[PDB]
Amino acid sequence: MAAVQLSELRDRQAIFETLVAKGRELLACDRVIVYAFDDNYVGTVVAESVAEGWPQARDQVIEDPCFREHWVEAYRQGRIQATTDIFKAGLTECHLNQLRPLKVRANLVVPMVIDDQLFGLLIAHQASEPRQWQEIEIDQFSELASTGSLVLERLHFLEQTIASL
Ligand SMILES: *[C@@H](C)C1=C(C)C(=O)N[C@@H]1Cc1[nH]c(/C=C2N=C(/C=C3\NC(=O)C(CC)=C3C)C(C)=C\2CCC(=O)O)c(CCC(=O)O)c1C
Repeated sequence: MAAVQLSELRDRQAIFETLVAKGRELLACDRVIVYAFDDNYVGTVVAESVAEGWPQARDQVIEDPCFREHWVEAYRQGRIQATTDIFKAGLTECHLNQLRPLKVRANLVVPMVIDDQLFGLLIAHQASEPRQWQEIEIDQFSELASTGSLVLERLHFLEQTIASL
């Protein structure tokens, strides 16, 4: 017994909705969202997860590509970014304006690459208060993101190869 629905589980969103599901439990934060950079430098709305009391940010499509200047390369090397508060970052520039609405008081990012390529990044925002990430929590969370590459690598290839069939 495992519910036919479970066996028929093959939705691309399922595998994605899961990662974030664990992230919340793993990081033990208050809010978490998944975003990637498609061929438009736009934060792809992979999956959005917001704890009770907070609205769904999925209604907000990351307009800021951040592609400008150096940045993508930062993750291309597996750089770790931990900002207790994006408020003390890039002042006098576009940030709080687009970050205030989401009520994101904490910003944590971890690089996720596939076959030496940039796919996306997992972010965890605490809407209740800014928390200092734990050395172990960062590594564990980074592992969760790296895992997605394992699946994507298989599907991304198999899915594409299938069409070439
Ligand atoms: C303002 C939007 C802007 C313009 C215009 C521009 O040309 N550059 C600058 C973009 C920018 N933003 C940061 C800092 C951060 N970026 C992220 C990641 C995101 N971009 C998004 O659109 C979203 C969706 C919510 C995210 C999550 C984050 C988390 C930060 C802050 C944390 C940190 O890195 O400390 C920068 C970096 C500043 C620099 O120039 O070095 C730039 C250029």
